[PDB]
Amino acid sequence: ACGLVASNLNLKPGECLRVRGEVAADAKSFLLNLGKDDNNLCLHFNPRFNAHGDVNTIVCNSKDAGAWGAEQRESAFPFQPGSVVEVCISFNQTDLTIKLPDGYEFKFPNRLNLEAINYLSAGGDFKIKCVAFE
Amino acid sequence: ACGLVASNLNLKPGECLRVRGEVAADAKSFLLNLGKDDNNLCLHFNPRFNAHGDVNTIVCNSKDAGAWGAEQRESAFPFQPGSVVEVCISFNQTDLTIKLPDGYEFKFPNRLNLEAINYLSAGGDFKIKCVAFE
Ligand SMILES: CC(=O)N[C@@H]1[C@@H](O)[C@H](O[C@@H]2O[C@H](CO[C@H]3O[C@H](CO)[C@@H](O)[C@H](O)[C@@H]3O[C@@H]3O[C@H](CO)[C@@H](O[C@@H]4O[C@H](CO)[C@H](O)[C@H](O)[C@H]4O)[C@H](O)[C@H]3NC(C)=O)[C@@H](O)[C@H](O[C@H]3O[C@H](CO)[C@@H](O)[C@H](O)[C@@H]3O[C@@H]3O[C@H](CO)[C@@H](O[C@@H]4O[C@H](CO)[C@H](O)[C@H](O)[C@H]4O)[C@H](O)[C@H]3NC(C)=O)[C@@H]2O)[C@@H](CO)O[C@H]1O
Repeated sequence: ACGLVASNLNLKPGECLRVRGEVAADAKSFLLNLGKDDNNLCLHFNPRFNAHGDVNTIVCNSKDAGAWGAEQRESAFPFQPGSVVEVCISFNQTDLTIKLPDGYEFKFPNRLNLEAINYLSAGGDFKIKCVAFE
Repeated sequence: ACGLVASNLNLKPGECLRVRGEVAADAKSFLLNLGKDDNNLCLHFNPRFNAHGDVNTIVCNSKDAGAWGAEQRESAFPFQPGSVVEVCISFNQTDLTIKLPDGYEFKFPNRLNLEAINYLSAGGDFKIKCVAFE
């Protein structure tokens, strides 16, 4: 990943992840990956401003052994190019719970059945300024 | 013990790296390694509480191709076992500056003449709570 890569995390259920970054003034999409490794992701958080045929929509997906899963699209989109953004991801057993800047909160099933998150990578037109564990 | 291993950081001169975390209640010692990789560190910040022939003394050192270098010690030790501490690290072509929790601030020569810091690694009796770029 050509963005931050944090490994050996050992994040456990009941633990929260807070990621604050800065959206590029000319963003077309950015992402946050989480899981065991780049090929086994419990969550691929991809807000596409305008990329891969999407406009102002969030695409969530999983990846099991390199194979992408069935996408889950969200319409809530409180993101603007050129601004500082903060998302928060809660790890639970059966699913994850994502909280956007506007207060919206949604879920993504823990399809892989992970009981600990070890990998995290940032990508796209977005630069991380703070990663906090809690 | 080994915690978060952050790769792909792109810390440039003048940019501040701020780490906040918790020291174990019975901490022998804890460390922070920054550099290009595990065998090429420009700063091995290692506050020793009671270990390696050291008591309440901060030990810093570089590490080129695995070979350690001349150690350097600091008598200032604002670390209380079992507490959330924080340090800041910025650099220039001649040396790094480490700011401790009580305002104390010292330097360590940039022996490797690094142009950017792409690696970070926590270790010891230290649980990282937050990593910020400023
Ligand atoms: C009387 C008295 O106590 N006087 C003290 C001195 O003892 C004291 O010196 C320190 O002593 C330490 C203990 O040495 C013994 O233990 C180690 C293992 O822990 C053994 O390896 C070593 O051989 C010693 O063994 C002991 O030998 C004696 C003699 O044989 C035995 O006693 C005899 O026993 C028989 C019965 O069998 C009989 O009774 C005899 O009468 C009796 O004499 C004893 O039993 C035996 N014990 C054991 C368990 O075997 C030393 O460890 C310490 O050494 C460090 O400091 C000196 C300088 O002060 C250095 O020269 C030395 O190389 C070493 O440096 C440290 O190296 C490490 C690793 O390289 C560094 O750590 C690394 O740092 C990196 C960052 O830079 C990374 O962080 C990395 O992770 C990390 O690992 C470390 O920073 C270095 N530190 C320094 C300062 O350089 C020292 O000699 C002194 C000082 O306290 O005070 C006197 O008053």
